[PDB]
Amino acid sequence: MTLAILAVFSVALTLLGFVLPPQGVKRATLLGLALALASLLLTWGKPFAFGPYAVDGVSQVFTLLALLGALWTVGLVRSGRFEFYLLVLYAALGMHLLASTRHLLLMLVALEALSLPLYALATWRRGQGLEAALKYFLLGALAAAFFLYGAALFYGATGSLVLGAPGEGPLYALALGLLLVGLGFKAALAPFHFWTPDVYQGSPTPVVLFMATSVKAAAFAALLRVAAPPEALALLVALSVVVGNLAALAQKEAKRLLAYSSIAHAGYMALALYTGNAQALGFYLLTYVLATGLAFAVLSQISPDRVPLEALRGLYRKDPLLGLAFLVAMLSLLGLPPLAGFWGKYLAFAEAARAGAWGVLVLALVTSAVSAYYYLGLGLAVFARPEETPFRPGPPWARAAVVAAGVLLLALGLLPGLVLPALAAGG
Amino acid sequence: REGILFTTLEKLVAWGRSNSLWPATFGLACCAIEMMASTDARNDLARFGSEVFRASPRQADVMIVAGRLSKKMAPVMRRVWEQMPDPKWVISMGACASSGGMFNNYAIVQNVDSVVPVDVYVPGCPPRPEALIYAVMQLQKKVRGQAYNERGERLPPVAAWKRTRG
Amino acid sequence: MTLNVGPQHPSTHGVLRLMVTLSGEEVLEVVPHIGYLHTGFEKTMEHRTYLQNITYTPRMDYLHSFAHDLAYALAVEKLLGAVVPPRAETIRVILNELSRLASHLVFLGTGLLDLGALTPFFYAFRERETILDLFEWVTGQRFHHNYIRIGGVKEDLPEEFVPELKKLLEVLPHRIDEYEALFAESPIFYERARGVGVIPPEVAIDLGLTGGSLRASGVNYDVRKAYPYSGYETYTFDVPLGERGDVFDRMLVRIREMRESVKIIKQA
Amino acid sequence: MSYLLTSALLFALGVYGVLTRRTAILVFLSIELMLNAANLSLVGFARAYGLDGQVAALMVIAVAAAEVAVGLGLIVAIFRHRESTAVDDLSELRG
Amino acid sequence: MSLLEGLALFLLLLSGVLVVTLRNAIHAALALILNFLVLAGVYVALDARFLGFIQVIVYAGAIVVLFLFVIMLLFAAQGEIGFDPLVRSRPLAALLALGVAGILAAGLWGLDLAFTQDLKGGLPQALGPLLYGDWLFVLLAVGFLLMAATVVAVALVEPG
Amino acid sequence: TWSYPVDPYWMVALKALLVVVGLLTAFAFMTLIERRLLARFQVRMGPNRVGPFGLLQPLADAIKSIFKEDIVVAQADRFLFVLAPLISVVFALLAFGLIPFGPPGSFFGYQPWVINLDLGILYLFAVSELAVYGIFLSGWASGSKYSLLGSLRSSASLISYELGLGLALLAPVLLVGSLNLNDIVNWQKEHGWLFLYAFPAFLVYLIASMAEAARTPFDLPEAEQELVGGYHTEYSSIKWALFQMAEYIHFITASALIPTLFLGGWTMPVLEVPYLWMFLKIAFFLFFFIWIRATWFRLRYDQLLRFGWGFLFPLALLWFLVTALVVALDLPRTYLLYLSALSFLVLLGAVLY
Amino acid sequence: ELGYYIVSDGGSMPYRVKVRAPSFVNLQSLPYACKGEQVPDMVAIIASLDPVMGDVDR
Amino acid sequence: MAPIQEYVGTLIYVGVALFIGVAALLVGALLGPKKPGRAKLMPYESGNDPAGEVKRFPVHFYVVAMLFILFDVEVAFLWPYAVSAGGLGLYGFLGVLAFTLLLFVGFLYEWWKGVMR
Ligand code: SF4
Repeated sequence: MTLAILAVFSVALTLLGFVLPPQGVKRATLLGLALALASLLLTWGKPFAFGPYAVDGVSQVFTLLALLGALWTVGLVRSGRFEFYLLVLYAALGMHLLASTRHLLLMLVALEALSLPLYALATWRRGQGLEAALKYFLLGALAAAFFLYGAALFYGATGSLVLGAPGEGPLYALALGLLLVGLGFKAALAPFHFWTPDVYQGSPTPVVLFMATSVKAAAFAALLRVAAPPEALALLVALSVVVGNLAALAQKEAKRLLAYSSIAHAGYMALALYTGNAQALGFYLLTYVLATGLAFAVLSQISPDRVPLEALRGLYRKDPLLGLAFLVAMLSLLGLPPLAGFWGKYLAFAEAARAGAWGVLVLALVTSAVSAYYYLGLGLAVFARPEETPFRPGPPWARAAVVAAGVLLLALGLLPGLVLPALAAGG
Repeated sequence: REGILFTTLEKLVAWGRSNSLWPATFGLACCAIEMMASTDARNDLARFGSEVFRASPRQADVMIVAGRLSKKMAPVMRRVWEQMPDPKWVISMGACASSGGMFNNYAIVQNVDSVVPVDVYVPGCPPRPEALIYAVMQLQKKVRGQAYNERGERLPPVAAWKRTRG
Repeated sequence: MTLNVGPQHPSTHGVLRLMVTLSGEEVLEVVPHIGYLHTGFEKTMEHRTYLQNITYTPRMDYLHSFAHDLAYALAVEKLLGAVVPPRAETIRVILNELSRLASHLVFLGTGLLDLGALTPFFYAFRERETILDLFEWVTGQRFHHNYIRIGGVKEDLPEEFVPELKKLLEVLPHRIDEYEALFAESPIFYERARGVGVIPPEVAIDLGLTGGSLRASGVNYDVRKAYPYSGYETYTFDVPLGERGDVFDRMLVRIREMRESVKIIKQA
Repeated sequence: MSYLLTSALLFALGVYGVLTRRTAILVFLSIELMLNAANLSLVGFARAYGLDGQVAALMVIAVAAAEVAVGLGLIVAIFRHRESTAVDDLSELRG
Repeated sequence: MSLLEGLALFLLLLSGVLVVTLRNAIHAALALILNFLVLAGVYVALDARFLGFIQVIVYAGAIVVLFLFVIMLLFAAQGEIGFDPLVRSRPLAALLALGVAGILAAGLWGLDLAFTQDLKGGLPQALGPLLYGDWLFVLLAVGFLLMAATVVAVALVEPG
Repeated sequence: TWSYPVDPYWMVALKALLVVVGLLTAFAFMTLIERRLLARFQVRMGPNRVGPFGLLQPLADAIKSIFKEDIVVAQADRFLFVLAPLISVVFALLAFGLIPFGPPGSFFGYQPWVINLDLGILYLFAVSELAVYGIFLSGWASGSKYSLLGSLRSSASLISYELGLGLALLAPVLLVGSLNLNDIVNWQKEHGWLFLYAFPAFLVYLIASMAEAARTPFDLPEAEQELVGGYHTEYSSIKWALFQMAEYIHFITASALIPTLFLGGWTMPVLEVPYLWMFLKIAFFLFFFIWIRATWFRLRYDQLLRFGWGFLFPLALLWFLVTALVVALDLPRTYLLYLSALSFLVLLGAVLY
Repeated sequence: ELGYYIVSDGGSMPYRVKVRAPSFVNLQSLPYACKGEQVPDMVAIIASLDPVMGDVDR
Repeated sequence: MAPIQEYVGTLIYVGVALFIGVAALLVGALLGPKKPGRAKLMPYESGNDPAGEVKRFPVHFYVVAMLFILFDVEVAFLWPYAVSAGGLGLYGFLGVLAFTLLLFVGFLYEWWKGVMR
């Protein structure tokens, strides 16, 4: 019904865009997304299924996030190839579609649907991003097959093709794994994440924005609907979080660092699943998204192409406001209070503690200190060094946006008791 | 291994071969224009096993060397000849080819038979189409072995063992 | 790539070796490579008599044989200042125009054959035979002729020549039309021909094109009008013309020519 | 039952396939086989559970096809300015 | 049954072996079609007849040709050095192959079921209405997926 | 079949065997008629010697084909060379036993087909992919990129048209509610011959089957007197004959299907004469194509690609959709009748100016 | 355009026979004529101009 | 269900054809004399047909190929629908129409864009 809008706009634009000038298409596309986004908000607390399409609060929330991220990315585009809008739209719908289901076959299709156009967006013909593309594609296609066999084994273990199935011993135990890998890769859980660093290094900032938001969201969305072994879960997480931060020491490449971080973050999100508290998981992802979204915008404003550490420094000179924003971000990303990141962590942990999982949590905590290295490594770098190299100033659109974002960050830090109320299932 | 060496086979196969003649014309002269004439429009050739009238040796083994030629054409023709299958016949059509009519010159090649062996000459430039018919009737009964020379002397049923075949 | 289309193919039968620089789906340029036949007639004929040279003249034009012959004849005739009887001159035009028709028959015959539908060739050929039969009559030769002789042709016309000549002039108009009938409609004919064969009139002269290429681009340039030679001065007939260099145009010109030629016969 | 064992083998073989293949395109081929391995399994189970695994299959096929096409499209776009012939002939993202 | 049945599955597997052996592209590709013949046959044999045909039509009929056309487009291959001919990795790959089946095998020595939901076997007849309703979503999704795919593909190739 | 005969493994075999060689002899004498009918058509005498009527000339021809070198040339691989014609002929042969020849249980009381299935349309459609496989393969096999490129054109184009044939076959399945031939035939047995019902689908089908390999778009590059098909001219003897053979077998196969479809093959309420009525329909379309084939031109595939793709296929499915509307609400089939007839009438009226 | 440029020295044979061969000159205009054309079209474009090879070859 | 008889029959048919096929080739093969390819470097067109300065080919052809697959899938779905067509009512009809309409959109994009030259 919001979905209704999406499909329509997408399809309509498809042909329409041929006649329209690309600028008119940027205008159009912006409107559509926003319109869908609005209606979503405005339909909060209306629980409506049609079939496998089955809207709840969770669905609503996670697709909220997805559209948000995409709105941001769409902002930035200043190259005349109309396709880099067109495809994004599509993809967004695909993830909407992904979220509101529990019927496996649609879910499968849906995973593929969002990933395909993503590949294309991986190319503005930057040579690295094609190398990247290829690897990624092939790896994706592998994960597909797993995910497909898993589904087949779900039909195997029970005639069900929809979750909320009755479950069994061994085979189902297998089966859940064969899905979890697929989902894992898309959420870039270790050791299925690897490509994401390489690809990010190769890929342009904006692209990454969308990916780093939406895909993770989406993956988790579906993951929640699945019910998983806590020991398995624990393994994955550990490795993810460990390897991530350790490798993040190695860096020179901001983006690639951030990839590693969001694997740690992915692990952290994955805690929630013992309970399956989607208030918590909702909360988390919102927070994560914001910071990361913010970060890449700025990074783009530097250059849309490979960035060294040095490029970051002296940012307060370049613009103060942005420097502060970005700082706040890093701290939130540290999870530091009195930013929302603290709550996100806390919440996850609380559900973890309900599960009583100790070791896991301990490990988690260790590495959560680790992360601060590079966060200050950037966030503070802003304030030091009188040098800087050419950068650009951007539109007021994005600038303002960013500053809004940073205020919203620390705002929810201070007022978490706002969202929690309507993260029950929204409201 | 070609359909011979029992009474039956050789007559059989030879009838087959003889009656299926597929002409590949090697125009480069006036001959061609008379050759299209020679095809249709008064007389036929389809009643002599010919729908093949066109440029593939991949369709034919009856070589009609039709027209006056130059130095530049000799290796070409040679090679074209080579890119035919193993049994193959050489008609030397018309005077222009056969011994070089009224030209004695460096440019030209006289006595086309130089370039490739021949089994049939058919003089006249122009000849009549019909002469060519008479010629292939010859060539028919020639490969049938029911022929001689003007001295009563027998000869092989092919053009292709007068110089090397391939 | 540079594609090498060799001699004698497929049924186009130029000695043609053609270096087609392609885009792998287009032609860019052709460097034609030719000259794989040659004799050096021009040489040889200095080693034969003038009479003898008349042997050589139709032996380099499969088509209108008699024109070469005539042109050579004229040159000689001029040189020593010899004149030609009026009747002779009558005959000469008749053969010439008959030979033009022949040429056209062969042109279009091949045109069809070359590509497009194959068949109508055979009909055009039927007519060609008729023409040939006429030649056979008078010169005893299917083609190649020596009937034309210095001072005028070497003997009188057959009486038999008169019936048959009328006869074929009767049939032909209708026939001509029916060949034409195949072309102008057939919207596929359009789609194969119209766009292609381009070249400016200006460049036609610069690179040298001659009538029915030049006049195929509708540029009036009959050498029979411009440098009018025998009899044609006193014969009416007009120039058939196109108005652009394309295949499409060429083809229609020729048909019109034939009709003009026929009226000239009629006049004759 | 046999067939369903067979299906798992065919998948396994396919994995070995994917891993051996040096050139990329053949990888992609190996994958396709795996996809059908699944679907075979699925068919067996459809006899059990009543042919929803048919409808499933149909869908699977279509997606697979889709995913083929576009990937090959990508392969094209990679090597219409390259003479390379395997995935790891592009390597610079590695650190 | 198990003689011929056995064979057919053997053959199927056999086809698999070939495609993972060969480094003669055509032969490879072609084998995979022969695969799909068997596989289809077995579908039909297992009363999935409609499915039998669709396998034939699409998966075999369409796809591999498309594959070949690319390998033609860009020329075949045969050259066995990566930068790393990873020859050491051949047995290690084969190890993983054993495991991944092995684990499934364990699960299935204890698996038990019948196959007895029999109605009319794979025939689009009874499947249509269901498809048109329950799977309808899926259908529409599909239709969109493909269309998007088209757009993608186009955009990938040409400048523009 | 759920109401239809069965016959022994042996009887099945016999019928098959017969039908194969029957189609050999078919092809032979078909050539004869084609040659002679061509001659006559272009006012000419033809094969008449070695006959009478050139009867034995095909024998000669065949014999010619054999007793020859038949070799693979360097820069090709042996296996591929051998396979590449083979494939095409098998799959050309295959698909004809599906189609009947008369009323049920009436081939001397035995069934008038060799296979009959239950899934008519599918089988046909399926076989349609496999010939083109043979084609392009040959191209590649040959190892001239010249041959290859032709084959790519060919196949591409063919395959384009192949799809339109798909969009055609849905339409009658609507009407009968089934896809097996017999029933389809029988549908016409009550109501009447199917082109009445759907003239533009008859039409569009017709012209799509043209687009089959048949020497009748009559450029492809085809082989015989143009730039050549790459499935030839890199071939020799018998193998070459096979290709040529195949093209013709297609031609007739298509010529058979069109009767199958739009008429009954032997339905004719006026009289039942099984075999006769089959041939008569065959004959009609056969000549019909050949008349086109003669009097119409070689068509640049450039043009063709533009032509089919953009105009022809979209209009075909469009017609289907309309019919589907009607059929979905299950309305008077009269309601199509008027329209079908009219569209033809329109598009017929469109010819003259 | 046809014509013969004939130098005679007054012998019994000419001292020069030049032949003006039109078609030959017309062929010069072929790379031009066939600029940027389409590949199946190129065959016809040759044919349409009428080659008699005698002009060319001489 | 369906009778197993004709499917069986399919296998039979295939067995016949293939045999006769194989028979023909061995006749052809075994007959005729054999000589070396001593004077074989090319087989069509003296002056040497071009290859090996080609290795690229228009993607045009790719486009077509890719297209075709997508549409073959289209058809696939419309078969169940065709069969059961009546009785699925308007609700049927609307679903299908939509689906179709999507693929008609496909065509229109690549056509108006026309990068298949
Ligand atoms: S013999 Fe006469 S007709 Fe033949 S090529 Fe020579 S000149 Fe021409």
